[PDB]
Amino acid sequence: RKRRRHPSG
Amino acid sequence: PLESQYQVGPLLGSGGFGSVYSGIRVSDNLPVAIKHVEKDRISDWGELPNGTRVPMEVVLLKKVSSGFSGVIRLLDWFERPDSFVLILERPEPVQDLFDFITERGALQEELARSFFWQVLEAVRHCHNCGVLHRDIKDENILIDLNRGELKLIDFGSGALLKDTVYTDFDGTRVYSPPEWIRYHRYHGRSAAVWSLGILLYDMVCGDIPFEHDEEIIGGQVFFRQRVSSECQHLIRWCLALRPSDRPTFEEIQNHPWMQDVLLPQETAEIHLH
Repeated sequence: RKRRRHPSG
Repeated sequence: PLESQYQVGPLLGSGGFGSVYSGIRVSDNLPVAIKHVEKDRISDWGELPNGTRVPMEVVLLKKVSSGFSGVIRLLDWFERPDSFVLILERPEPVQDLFDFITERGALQEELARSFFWQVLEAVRHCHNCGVLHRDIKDENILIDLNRGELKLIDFGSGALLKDTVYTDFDGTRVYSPPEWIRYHRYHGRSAAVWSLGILLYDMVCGDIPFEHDEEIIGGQVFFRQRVSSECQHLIRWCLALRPSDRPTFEEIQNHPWMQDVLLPQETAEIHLH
């Protein structure tokens, strides 16, 4: 299962 | 002069927060991080206790950077024609909590408890100083791997703490609370507590619970790892749909899952060394 960062915006 | 006081090393990263370089203070070889923000990209401006007009990030960092704490401290700052430059602490060796969880998977509850406790103390420190971070997430937490100490970073979405409603938000949506998703309104402390529930789930399950707006507002928490009933209860309490149903910081730290936390040094020796 894909784990990803999430940009702050 | 900025360029004479510091030696600039590799780019550590860049994004919504600007561009951050590794650095060393020539005066004493102290490791620093050198963060550049373009003036054109700065949304919220503040005034330093002297009338100087600076990015809000500088105002907030100065409010929290007095004394020791679990916050990465601002050491100095410079204004350039088109940008501001911030000189920040750089612990070494360091890994941010996002990468740590990616590499090690779901954390043992004893380790998650130590990390979560330290994050609570850092956020309490910010709120004591009048500062709302508004972007608590594993990416914005550094781990000092030798000392076992966590440090909060990136106050670029923050605000002065207040007791009235907030109607603007530029933090991370998947950590934002359902009242922000539904009504574009939130209060500072209860929204912070929601993001802490997201963070705790992240630590004990290995990834955040919600990716989509419908999941955030649906308020169903499925546990994909074995998690103790006491820890599940704390998470589900932080993630209550109604903000007034969420615990205060005091109730979190008095929760039975939170008792008998490891010291930072023990945390490093048992889990990080």
